[PDB]
Amino acid sequence: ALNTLQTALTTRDSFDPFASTRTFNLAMTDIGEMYLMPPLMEALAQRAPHIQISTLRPNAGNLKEDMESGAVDLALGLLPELQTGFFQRRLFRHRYVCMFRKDHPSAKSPMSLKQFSELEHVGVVALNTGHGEVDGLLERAGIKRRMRLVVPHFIAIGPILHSTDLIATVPQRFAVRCEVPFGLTTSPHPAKLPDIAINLFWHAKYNRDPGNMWLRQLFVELFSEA
Amino acid sequence: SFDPFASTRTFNLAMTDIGEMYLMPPLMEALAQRAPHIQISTLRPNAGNLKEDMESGAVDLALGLLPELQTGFFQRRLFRHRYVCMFRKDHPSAKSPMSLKQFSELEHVGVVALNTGHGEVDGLLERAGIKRRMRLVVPHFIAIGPILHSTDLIATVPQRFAVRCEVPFGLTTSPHPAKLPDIAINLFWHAKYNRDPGNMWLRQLFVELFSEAHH
Amino acid sequence: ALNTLQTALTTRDSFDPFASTRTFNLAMTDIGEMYLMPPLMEALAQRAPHIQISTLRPNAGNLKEDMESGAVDLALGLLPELQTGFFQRRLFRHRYVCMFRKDHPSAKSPMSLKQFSELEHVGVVALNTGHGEVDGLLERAGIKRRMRLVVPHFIAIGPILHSTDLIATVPQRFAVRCEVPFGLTTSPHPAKLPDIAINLFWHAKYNRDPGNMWLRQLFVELFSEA
Amino acid sequence: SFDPFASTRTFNLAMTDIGEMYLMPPLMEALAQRAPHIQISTLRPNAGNLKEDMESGAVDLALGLLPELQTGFFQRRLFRHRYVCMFRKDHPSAKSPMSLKQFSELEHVGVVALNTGHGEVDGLLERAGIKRRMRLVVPHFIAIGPILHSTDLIATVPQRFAVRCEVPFGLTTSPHPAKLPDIAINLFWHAKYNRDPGNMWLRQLFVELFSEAHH
Repeated sequence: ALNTLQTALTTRDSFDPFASTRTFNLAMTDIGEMYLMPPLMEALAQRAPHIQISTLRPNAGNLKEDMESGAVDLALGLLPELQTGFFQRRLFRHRYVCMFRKDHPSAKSPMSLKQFSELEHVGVVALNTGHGEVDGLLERAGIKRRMRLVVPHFIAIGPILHSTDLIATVPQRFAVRCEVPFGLTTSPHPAKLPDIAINLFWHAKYNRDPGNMWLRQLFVELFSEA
Repeated sequence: SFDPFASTRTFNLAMTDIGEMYLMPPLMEALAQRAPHIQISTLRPNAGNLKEDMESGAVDLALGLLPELQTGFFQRRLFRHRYVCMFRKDHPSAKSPMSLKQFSELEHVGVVALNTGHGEVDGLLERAGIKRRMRLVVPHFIAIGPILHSTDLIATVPQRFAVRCEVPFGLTTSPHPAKLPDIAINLFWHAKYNRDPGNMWLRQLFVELFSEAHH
Repeated sequence: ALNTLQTALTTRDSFDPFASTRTFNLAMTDIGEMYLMPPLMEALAQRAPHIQISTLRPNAGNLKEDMESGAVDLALGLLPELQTGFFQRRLFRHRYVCMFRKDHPSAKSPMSLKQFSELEHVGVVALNTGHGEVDGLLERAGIKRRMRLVVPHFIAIGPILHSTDLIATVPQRFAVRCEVPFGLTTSPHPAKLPDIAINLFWHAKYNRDPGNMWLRQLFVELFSEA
Repeated sequence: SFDPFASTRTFNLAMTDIGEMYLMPPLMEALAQRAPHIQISTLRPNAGNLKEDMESGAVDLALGLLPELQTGFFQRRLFRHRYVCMFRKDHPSAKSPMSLKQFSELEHVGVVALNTGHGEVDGLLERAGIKRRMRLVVPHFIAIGPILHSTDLIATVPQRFAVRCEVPFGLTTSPHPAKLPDIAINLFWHAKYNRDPGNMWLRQLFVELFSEAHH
């Protein structure tokens, strides 16, 4: 509460997008990186040709403390531990679909729940993320899955589905980065899977930092559906 | 004894993100026919204590460079990673084979890949006086294909990564102008499981699918 | 594996429902108790007038070990820790609804998601149960709730909703025990809440115990929708 | 100072299942008008360490018998629990006032209510030689109303429980034929919060709503 006066009183660093050589450090998941980085870098080529971006996984060593010190500029995801002293803003929702190769011998769109339970699955653990709750949702709902393969993260899902008859449960923003490159298609998901709301987070200290405010607004501009 | 066509065993496999995307598609494709009822689970070597989980049988096999797996462990060479330079096929200026000059002039995406053979690349380029405009640094490889497709960035990447991304993301590669060492990729198992028939069978499958011995 | 021969070889205790004075010990949640005990006791009055029933909460001190020793006869719920050595059978599903008093000034059926977010809520923590996951589901989906009151368990929900304009998110099997007694009504739930599949569990040791088999079949008979 | 009509404070309240169903409906009804923006959270006293959580301010008030809350704690009597016998209104044979004879002949649902004032009832009846056919034993009170409505069982229950269930579940009560002691229900707070204006205001509300001092 007390430092909110010294936060306001301190003179704010100038930010000129055309000239800045600032490094911004951004926390996101492997899904965030996959989805957000290509359009973000594409926008930046034209808007801020000289800044540097560095990313990091949230689940790696005091995000809250690093955002408090200015070491990490922004974070995207659920991040329930970011409370007092943090602003947040909803950007968009993950909507879950079923993904499988284009010429799968039997998979249909719209897939039935019965077929979903007959087919073989790849699972992604995605520990401590919103995606990591999906397995429990399905189990608690008594929806059987033949879990042929389980991997910890998302990198190999495109290539795996391309080469096999496995099906996957993925956010639509993941599917979008995979469908054309890997010859994949999707179906609306037969199970009752709720959306995951993805937020942008910043520390109160950087609420009126011009560079921070500039990058945040670019994220809203590019990705907001809220 | 072990029966692949009837086995219901779960095999747990330690590999990096590159190993997962390179190894798992052909492995799973082979297993569809050869062991239709087994289950596969994988994990990163930098998760739990790998040595202890292999000694105990929690992790069946490890794949990668893995220099700490010494006493108690067997290993077998599968192949080498060779570094290439990758960029989108209609890049405005990037050429193949690329010069060290163009390499140091263009803009890069870097992958940190902490505690991995790839994690050494930054340091090696630096110690060689090879300068790089690091436009984007990411900790792992997942987003590299899509990022290169949408930008004029270039990446330093194993050839085995590139082969999974070239056609999907419309990219091409060049031999790498720097003198980056090749990285040996080995198959590792604990001595306690040297003669487990399940473990032996899986190892043989990895050798059959991936060993470049001849070749 | 080895004791499965001594399990089969041992002579099984006779069970005559009309004469048995056996105590059966049953593990269930406060929702299970509320829902299952009234019809179960009603059936037993007519079927087995002399047995005793005792219940207990699963989340209290080595259910798995107590079922292994025969101290607890059956368990109902999710109970993910009951694996090797346990049979299970799906009985029915919890389906989630919104519950509020009959003459609530503004609550409608079917309630909108927007209204759901405008109204004030009572929440039940229900730690380590399927119901305890509902709060996280709603939060991760970015569905705002004004949490006016939070209680740990279900007992007071009927009386609370009767006396206030609070709304609650509850299984329909809970609502059914509350609607008429407390003057309450329900709406289909505006959020995308998946069902919770409730199973009956027994240890392999008692798979062919006639008294155990008799009680299990009564649970299937009375409650199965599977 | 403390402003009830503008406060945004969360108050955390320890009470048993009976206290929650008896206390919370009129409390929340009073708060609708008197403090529309505060939040209430409750918990069972047999969760965490209550003493430590009250000393630290994590738990604002406790309600019940709570004999361990001694040094460091203030308390104030709110009312007494009197035991009654409860059964469905058209029970085939149960009478009010019930005899000890009929009581020991009928079938019972018991509530264990571990580590609670009610937890003493079984032992007291036993030591008095009052026999009971314990047809059903449950650990807590939630299902008692519905169970009594659907069966010919009878229950020994605080009158404050009965008042919440009589009309909803179509039950009636009888004075209890046994000599069960009344149970004092107190309001407890830690000495550190004796003069917290928020805490004082809530305490006064509890006294206003529930104290039977006169009465």
